Amino acid sequence: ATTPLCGPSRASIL
Amino acid sequence: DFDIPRRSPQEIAKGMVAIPGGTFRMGGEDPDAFPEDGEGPVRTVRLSPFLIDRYAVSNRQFAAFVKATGYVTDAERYGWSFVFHAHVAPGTPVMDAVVPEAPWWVAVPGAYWKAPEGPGSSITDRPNHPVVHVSWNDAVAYATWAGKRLPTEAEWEMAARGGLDQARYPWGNELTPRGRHRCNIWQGTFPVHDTGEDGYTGTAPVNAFAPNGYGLYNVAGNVWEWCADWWSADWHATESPATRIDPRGPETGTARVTKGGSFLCHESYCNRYRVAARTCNTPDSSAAHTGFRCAADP
Ligand SMILES: *C(O)c1ccccc1N
Ligand SMILES: [Ca+2]
Ligand SMILES: [Ca+2]
Ligand SMILES: [Cu+]
Repeated sequence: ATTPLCGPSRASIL
Repeated sequence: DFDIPRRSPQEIAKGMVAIPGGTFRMGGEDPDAFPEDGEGPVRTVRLSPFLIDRYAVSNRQFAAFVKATGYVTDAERYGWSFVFHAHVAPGTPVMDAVVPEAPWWVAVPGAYWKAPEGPGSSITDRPNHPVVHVSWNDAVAYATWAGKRLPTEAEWEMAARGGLDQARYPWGNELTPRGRHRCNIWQGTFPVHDTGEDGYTGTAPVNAFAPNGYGLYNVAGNVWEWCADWWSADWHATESPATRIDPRGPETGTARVTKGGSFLCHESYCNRYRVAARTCNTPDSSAAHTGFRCAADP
């Protein structure tokens, strides 16, 4: 629905 | 924290192939490409000659670096790293953290390069697998200790393209030519079930499958590979020497480029195992599907 995510980042969870 | 050891050219070059200086057509024109990935435009790029590893750096090779230096990886300093949901063994404690839009990624405390699925796993049966849970920082450290460096995105793509002009994959345009699998990606229904039809539902050894025309293995699939470049979607759309002759990517950014796709990639979701594909991750992040190979100057 947006852009697929293959690189999970430490910042993404904050 | 460690002094850089003295190494001979032939020692650095062991396990590397000499890419000769030349031009190649970089980028992609696939109509289905996510515009935010900046896979285009296709451009001709000239590169100075360089060395690149046949293989992604392996567990055995990373353990030597750790043993020679005592390096502590970002995943150990942090206490956790990203494990795919299907590989967390039951009972393993997990953080409730949710990666937005990617609930299949689990923050597992004590997951790191020597224990890739968390407390109680080991790499004793994966010595020739790519090392994972290595951040961009961890990779630079190994590379520098080894007398090497991360490839630029253009070096990575030139080498992964294996002397083919604008093929879809490192070996050609067919995903499974003659019906044979050529890389370790996902088959089945992502992220619910991986049928393992290519032989692996996790990392494969770094020498798995046939190499590309330049002798590189597993540039497509297996593990994402850190590159030197700062990430941008559009710096390389400018036409200038800085963007077309030995391009280093933008001077600044917040995430670093990753190339190649991994064992989780699949056409129905990301479709990012094509050789023009690209994404990024912040430089102290780490996950079970991300490693690196090194480049060097001759
Ligand atoms: C949303 O646009 C989306 C979600 C999953 C897979 C592909 C795409 N395009
Ligand atoms: Ca696979
Ligand atoms: Ca790869
Ligand atoms: Cu992917």
